[PDB]
Amino acid sequence: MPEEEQDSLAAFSRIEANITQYDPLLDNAGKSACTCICLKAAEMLLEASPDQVNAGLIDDILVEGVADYNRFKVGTSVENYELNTFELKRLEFRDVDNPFSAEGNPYAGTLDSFAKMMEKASDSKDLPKPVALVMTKSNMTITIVIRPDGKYWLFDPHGTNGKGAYIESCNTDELIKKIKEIFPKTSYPGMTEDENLGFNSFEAYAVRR
Amino acid sequence: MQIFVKTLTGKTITLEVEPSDTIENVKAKIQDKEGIPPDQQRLIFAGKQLEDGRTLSDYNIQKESTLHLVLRLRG
Repeated sequence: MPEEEQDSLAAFSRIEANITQYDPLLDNAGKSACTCICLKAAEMLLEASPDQVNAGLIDDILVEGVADYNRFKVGTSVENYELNTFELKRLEFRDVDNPFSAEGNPYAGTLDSFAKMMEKASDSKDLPKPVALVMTKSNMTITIVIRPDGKYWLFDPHGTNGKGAYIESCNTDELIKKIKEIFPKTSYPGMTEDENLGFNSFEAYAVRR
Repeated sequence: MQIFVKTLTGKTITLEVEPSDTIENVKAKIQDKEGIPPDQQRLIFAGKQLEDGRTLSDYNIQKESTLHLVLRLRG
């Protein structure tokens, strides 16, 4: 019955996990669990309909993603994760006419080139839809699902203020705005290029089911 | 001889090198100037990511060439 359904992306623009108990792990940039969970999110969201994306589904991303994180710790890759574990396949995606790119490397850019990247990614000439981008800086990973209509689901395992995890439905302008808030331009006097690159560039991997 | 390294975030560094220098030697010189661990440096020249065991010469990198540096981001 409709009155018994959880709120979902079929009727709202932002859906939040209920589970917070993993947040010390997800928020720890000294670990790669945030990336594992972004890969689980791509796995699960690529073939979801909006009405399926409720708090319970995000909870499942966290629970199942932490299990695969643990399984990896005991004993084709993205940041050392085997994509087969997530039933994902990697697609070649880079800024070809750009001197920082090389065949087989992820798409490298800065905030100033994020919109251009999305323009290429959202072009079914370049990547089929749905397709997901797993996007990293030195201290955070997100997943951007490119949906059939060409709009986006942004999955953020950090959550607002580090608490929980959320998915937002975005058009292009909204996505750019959100990425500027999650990947903000960062500076302080004396900052070396190790931190300039770590905070102010990104790499993005394209994955599909 | 001098070569240049341009980082993705917009800085141009000058290095003093010899053609016999290995890519790993070059990465150590970059670490000396900007603190970047060599294992996280992607050095790009003519669209190839350079391998640590080869030399500048093996890649026909000559004086006043510019290499392009991307940080392998860990997430």
